[PDB]
Amino acid sequence: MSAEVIGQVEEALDTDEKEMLLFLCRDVAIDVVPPNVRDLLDILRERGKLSVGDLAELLYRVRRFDLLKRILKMDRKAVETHLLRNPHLVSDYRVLMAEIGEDLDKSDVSSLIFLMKDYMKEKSFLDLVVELEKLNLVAPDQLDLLEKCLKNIHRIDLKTKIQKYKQSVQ
Amino acid sequence: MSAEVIGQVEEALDTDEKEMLLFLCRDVAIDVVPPNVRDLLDILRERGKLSVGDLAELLYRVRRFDLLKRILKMDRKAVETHLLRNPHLVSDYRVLMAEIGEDLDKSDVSSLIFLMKDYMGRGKISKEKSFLDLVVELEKLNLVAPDQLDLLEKCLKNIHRIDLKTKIQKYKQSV
Amino acid sequence: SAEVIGQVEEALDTDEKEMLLFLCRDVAIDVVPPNVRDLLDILRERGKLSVGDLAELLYRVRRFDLLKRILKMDRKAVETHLLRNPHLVSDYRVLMAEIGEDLDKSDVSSLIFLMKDYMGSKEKSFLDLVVELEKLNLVAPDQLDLLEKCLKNIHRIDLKTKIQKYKQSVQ
Amino acid sequence: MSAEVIGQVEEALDTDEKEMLLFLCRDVAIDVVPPNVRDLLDILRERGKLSVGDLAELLYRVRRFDLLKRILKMDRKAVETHLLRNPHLVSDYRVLMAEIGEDLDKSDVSSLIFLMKDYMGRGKISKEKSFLDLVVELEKLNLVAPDQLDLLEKCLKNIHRIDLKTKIQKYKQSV
Amino acid sequence: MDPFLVLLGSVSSSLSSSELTELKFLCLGRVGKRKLERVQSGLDLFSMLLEQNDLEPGHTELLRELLASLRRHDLLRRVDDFEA
Amino acid sequence: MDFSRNLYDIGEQLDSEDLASLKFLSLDYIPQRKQEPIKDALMLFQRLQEKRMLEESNLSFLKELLFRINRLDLLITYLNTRKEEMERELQTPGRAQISAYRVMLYQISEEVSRSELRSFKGGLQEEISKCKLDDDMNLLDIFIEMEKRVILGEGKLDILKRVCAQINKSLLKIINDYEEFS
Amino acid sequence: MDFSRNLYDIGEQLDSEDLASLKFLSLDYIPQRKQEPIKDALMLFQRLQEKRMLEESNLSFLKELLFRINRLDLLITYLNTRKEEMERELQTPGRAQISAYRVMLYQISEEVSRSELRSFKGGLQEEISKCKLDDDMNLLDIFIEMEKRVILGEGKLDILKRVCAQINKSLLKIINDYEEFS
Amino acid sequence: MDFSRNLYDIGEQLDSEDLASLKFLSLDYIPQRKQEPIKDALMLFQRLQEKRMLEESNLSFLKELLFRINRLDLLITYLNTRKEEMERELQTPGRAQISAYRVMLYQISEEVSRSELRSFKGGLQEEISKCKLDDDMNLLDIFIEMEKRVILGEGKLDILKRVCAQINKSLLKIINDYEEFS
Amino acid sequence: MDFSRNLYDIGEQLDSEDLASLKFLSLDYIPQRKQEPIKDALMLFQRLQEKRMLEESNLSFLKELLFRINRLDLLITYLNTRKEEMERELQTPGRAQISAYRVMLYQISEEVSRSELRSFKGGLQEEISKCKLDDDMNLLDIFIEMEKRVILGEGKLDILKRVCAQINKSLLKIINDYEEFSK
Amino acid sequence: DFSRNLYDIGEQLDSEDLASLKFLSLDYIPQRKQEPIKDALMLFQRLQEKRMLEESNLSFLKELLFRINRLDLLITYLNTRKEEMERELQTPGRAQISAYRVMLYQISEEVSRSELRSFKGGLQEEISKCKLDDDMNLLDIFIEMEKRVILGEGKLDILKRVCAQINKSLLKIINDYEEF
Ligand SMILES: [Se]
Repeated sequence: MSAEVIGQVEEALDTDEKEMLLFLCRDVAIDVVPPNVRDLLDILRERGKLSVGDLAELLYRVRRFDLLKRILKMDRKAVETHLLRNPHLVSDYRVLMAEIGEDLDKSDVSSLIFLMKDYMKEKSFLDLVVELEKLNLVAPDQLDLLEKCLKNIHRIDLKTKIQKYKQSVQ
Repeated sequence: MSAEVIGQVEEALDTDEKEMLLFLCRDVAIDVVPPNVRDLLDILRERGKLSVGDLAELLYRVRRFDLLKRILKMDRKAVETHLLRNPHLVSDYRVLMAEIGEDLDKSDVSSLIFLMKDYMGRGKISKEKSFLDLVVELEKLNLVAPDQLDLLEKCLKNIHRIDLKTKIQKYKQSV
Repeated sequence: SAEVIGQVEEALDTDEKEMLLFLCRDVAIDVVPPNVRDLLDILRERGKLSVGDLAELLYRVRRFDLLKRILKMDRKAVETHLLRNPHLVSDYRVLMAEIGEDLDKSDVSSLIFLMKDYMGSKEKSFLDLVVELEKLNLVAPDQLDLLEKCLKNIHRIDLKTKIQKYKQSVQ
Repeated sequence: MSAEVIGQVEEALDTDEKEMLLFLCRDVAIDVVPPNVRDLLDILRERGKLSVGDLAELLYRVRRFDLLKRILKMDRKAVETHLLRNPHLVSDYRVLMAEIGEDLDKSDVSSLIFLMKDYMGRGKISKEKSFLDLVVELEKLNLVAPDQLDLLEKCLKNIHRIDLKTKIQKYKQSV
Repeated sequence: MDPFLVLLGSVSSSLSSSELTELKFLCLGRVGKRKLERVQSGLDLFSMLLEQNDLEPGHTELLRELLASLRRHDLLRRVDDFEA
Repeated sequence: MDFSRNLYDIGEQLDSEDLASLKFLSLDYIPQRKQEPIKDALMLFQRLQEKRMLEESNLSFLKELLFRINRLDLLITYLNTRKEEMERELQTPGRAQISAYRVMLYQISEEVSRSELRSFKGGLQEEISKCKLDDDMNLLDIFIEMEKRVILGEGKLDILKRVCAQINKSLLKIINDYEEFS
Repeated sequence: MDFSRNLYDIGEQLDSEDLASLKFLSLDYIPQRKQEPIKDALMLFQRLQEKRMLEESNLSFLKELLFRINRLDLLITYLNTRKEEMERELQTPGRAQISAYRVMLYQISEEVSRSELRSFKGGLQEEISKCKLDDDMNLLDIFIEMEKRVILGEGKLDILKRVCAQINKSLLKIINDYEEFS
Repeated sequence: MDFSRNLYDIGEQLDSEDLASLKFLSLDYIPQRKQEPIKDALMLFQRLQEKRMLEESNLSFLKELLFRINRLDLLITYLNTRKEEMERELQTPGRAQISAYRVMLYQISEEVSRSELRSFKGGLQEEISKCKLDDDMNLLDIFIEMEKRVILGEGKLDILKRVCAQINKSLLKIINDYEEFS
Repeated sequence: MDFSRNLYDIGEQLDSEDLASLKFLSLDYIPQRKQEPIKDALMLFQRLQEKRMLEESNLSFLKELLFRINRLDLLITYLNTRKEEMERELQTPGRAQISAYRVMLYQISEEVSRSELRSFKGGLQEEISKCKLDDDMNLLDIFIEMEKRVILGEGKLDILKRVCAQINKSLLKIINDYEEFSK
Repeated sequence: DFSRNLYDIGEQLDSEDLASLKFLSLDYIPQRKQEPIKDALMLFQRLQEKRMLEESNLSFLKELLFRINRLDLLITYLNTRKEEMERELQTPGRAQISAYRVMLYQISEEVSRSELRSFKGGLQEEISKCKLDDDMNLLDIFIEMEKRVILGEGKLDILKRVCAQINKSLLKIINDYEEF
């Protein structure tokens, strides 16, 4: 692990992938609020939470296996075995949030925002999740409102994903 | 209450929440004009106006309930009960101003600035200014006040924002 | 008193402080006050900081909240005082400040690019440019033709008419 | 040359050009760290190392040909012939550093600083560092030198500035 | 891999908008709906599959499958020409 | 005196895209560090005056810049120069200050649409990092990024020809005309 | 009757197409650099206010602009001016602030459909680069580009007539009617 | 009452044609600049919510809009209001928020086919430019343009009668029925 | 089993008329705003997939749709379901996902010719505006407009019978059979 | 100039020839892909996308033009006589159109208008009236029957039943196809 690796990863990511990476690491950097992804990775490395396996997990969550093979020289088997044997840096709740966000187009996100204006710009679903977290409306143990709102926009598949996560927590 | 709490609050807030928090404490920090939020909190603590309940109210006004639960270990009901039992650090006027500002996009704020430029005297500054900055400018010109909201009411009516006019009217009725 | 001067110095903003220094450039003779606190101290020591003088200074920077909180005066009272008593700050400085407030950074940059020929720095305020021109004898209460033409060339005819209105106000 | 010339040069330069001029004369420094450029030029004149040709070379390195013709009454051809026929006041290493610095935007400079912090450290807390400031920091840490450019080569390669790597290679080949 | 990139570019340029929507529907499951909404060309989807390592010059199974589903063997011949 | 006003009027009649074109065509004389803060024409003019390539007695480089960006209206109205006069002056081999390589690159950028630019960016995936392939990058910035990696140059036109063959056929004709001019 | 409120109401009743028409009709008074950031009507008004062409005592240019874009409803509702009045005001010589050459051009843009615009752009292939002929450009932008390349003008209408004859004959009638007013 | 969810379902049961009808029916309250970006029903609701014309306690304007576009199914399913009620509610004077002049116009748009719309456009050639008479324009846009050119209005129905009489008699009957309410 | 490719082939064997029929039969689950941009079968499937009514383990709604549009070839070729099965599956109560009211309407559209459609439009002159009675309107769109005007429904079949009696008698037979089934 | 030759061949074909070619190409172009084909050229392009039409493979185009009895185009634009095509199609392998399809088309060649009325009247119990409208030719009836799985390569019972009630040559064609 070095600065060259962080630079390569930062230069290989796009704006949306950077925004997603910032959201996934919200649970590990709760004190400081890193502005850019480079600062986030630097903070994680300084705090000893950015080993080769941690960066491998981060690249695996954004589904950038080309970077896993080119930069970190790792395949899916290595990252999956590391995640099986070592504790995860990003919780399953954040991965579920990101997955739900990836299965939503801008129209669905707009309709979802319109439903939740009673309880609470082209803002992404992850920004809405951050706003709900700041308002204590969504949490790994508090998904009922998001489930109902996804049901009301006729997105029963995402409701089923949330229910599968809830059953996986048991 | 300690320095760690102030540091956590200052580092956990974003730019918009910081700018809002500075505006909400304008009525209690008159003797100093705090540049950053940390200086504001230090001044409030030194002058004895930053107890645990005061910081809880400040976090509740910026709608940062996650910080209310993580830092101060409080829910919304507890902070509301504290506001019921104790006099408020932030007046309802500042909260109303912030509420009106949150329901205004850049286009609405620009159109509102264009309607008021006759009473301002402000020149050609092109820096996109927030509604709270406009309220600060109006206060500097003695054009808006908790007992002087007619100009803001009329200008919000003229930009077709009748809901904010109703917020102003309900605030006036609560007095 | 000193508490009032301290309150005024702490209550002013950077732009308001710079404007106050520029407006008091003509009354602080032989001295160049760096900060507003030093300027107010000099004015008080020299006997040029009465209640009316501070009221006029606060009125010129359009800081009526300090006029109401500190000096307990409305805009009408200060305007009547300015009507009845001689001014501490001449109308030329007020016109310069008004023109500067009606100029964006791009307009000031283009104006500096036009005037750089008559004065052989970046991010300069309009008041700094006016001070530079005054030190070079390029602008004066009786010498506004060059500034007028330069404002005409940046397609700012409203400021040219402000200058013409000042010229008509002189007689 | 004379004092009026030094005064005109000091008054005509901007902050970035002043910083660059201070960097180019770092090798000639007579056991002193001059803060101001006027002081540096005065020291060079007193030490007999600021003739008309030396100041012409200094103005040529900062690409201020208008000052070269207005103050010293020279064109590019005259100063280029003077540099061809006479030994230089500023070594080719400083000129290479200045050229590399001019071919780097803020993003490339930030990425270069981010790469150097492993070999160097955070250094000055200021986030507005020029390439020349970084070169000075590396020189103080014995990380870059006219005979030690491999680290700079690698760091420029990692920020995809192969043209600057070729500049460094051409300098290495010319010695 | 520039020959592979020119393969992908030629295949993307030889597709219509309807075929692009068909490919978008076919790739749903490997690529999210949000990412598919931003796809404006076959090359975009091919590059998104390149990043996820579901597609590479060594393993062209996904490309051949997607292109055979669209009953377009004219571009399958281009793929086979690249394979040799 | 009037010279500065004329420069200001010329700059006021220039847009941001024309400004980017002017910055690209003057890359061989103004480096990137000094070119980054150039957000108005007057600043470019100031830099040129600092390099004596623009004076009241030297309008050659300004006329060449305004002619190559096809802003003949400003050339005829503010600089008193016609199109034919400029053609004749630029047919002489010595008088051309902007390299034919720059002009050729700029004309390629003039003959590339938005979808063609997207295909260009998709064709340069293995050679340029993704951060520099954002949708806000025009073709000239991509040319600059290629020049940084010594992939584009007066002697290295291979990848340029490859991507142009991947997008359109007239671009190869422009490249071959420049190459045959040598 | 607040002047600022009246201007705001007038601007609220104008869409992006009317805004582009007003920006084109004010090209002779607002340069390209100052026209680029104009994304709403109020901004435009401010520019006019900086040249004293719009104040509570000078509504002539605003009324002329609203009349040339055929927005008589705003003229009668917010400016208290009927259709006939303006006509007489614009029939007196000298008092017309928008040039007859400009108005003519805009009127041509009023008589061109989408397919006719595509035919125009396809007819200007050899004279204008592809980047300035993209599908996201209306006829006024084509007029601006033609003026930049000194192929269109008050004295240079040859290519205009040539391309208009390839599409419609009434456009040639408008061109000749403008020409006779000289 | 999930007021936002109810509004969302009502909007989900509305297509683009009903949206254009609602936007036309709300012209007297939402200006053109604010109507231009309205591309879905929800947005429209927000505008109404900004004027207090749509709230959990004030559904009168929403019910009137849904009744005038003949979407009684949404009125009965999501707003719990049958056809008769609305009628009585709209027969009481003052309570009608949409002007009778507007409604009439929309009803004319209900009784014009495609060939009749083409004949309408051909009959309005001397008063409206070709850009607004293209085949992709609907009758409501023609009404809007006529209102802009002060040829159609609450007091000026002459040209409307002229063009309607040339095609069908029921349109003139609707016009006369609207006129009798005076 | 490439479920997506199989759905793609099924969509490739469907034209625009079958697509309009499927969109009408899916009106009870997909609103008008979501149905408007549906110009191909695939997109339609996507909407169903968003409501958990179409997946690799749930083919009931797809089979019902293909059976109601009389596309038994697709049922036998791509879904491995014969004609008899889909009958028994739909004869068991509860198991029918498409309402009997909807299917009936579609079946009426199966027994109306072009001149009969013109007569239908002429019979609905006083109840529907001319814009919705143009010649480019099929019978299903007329049914949709009637439902919008609360003239057609599960409890309001009066105008339907009135207009059908003026054209043909078998349509009244279908209507009466539907009424006799919903006792 | 292969592209110009294809364009000229397509320009010499009317809408009826286009419908015949689209029916004869049903085994290679699905219904959704056939719907927007409103000219002959657009059909050829589809074949080019399936590698059944190129400058080196004209077999399928020649077979289509021969089965539609357009020998003039074969002689003028493809330089191929009737005997060449006879020999080419008599070999049991190179024939690309299935014998089941051709047979059907040939039945459509031997049915008059009154016979079409009799066919439509004979398919009342299996086909709805909407698909039996007066604008329906025999090929569309074949397509509808295939959709309703009553006609096929293994299900010819209803076809023989309806054909025997009208003419004997139709049953003769069916039996000739079956014996092959
Ligand atoms: Se004072």
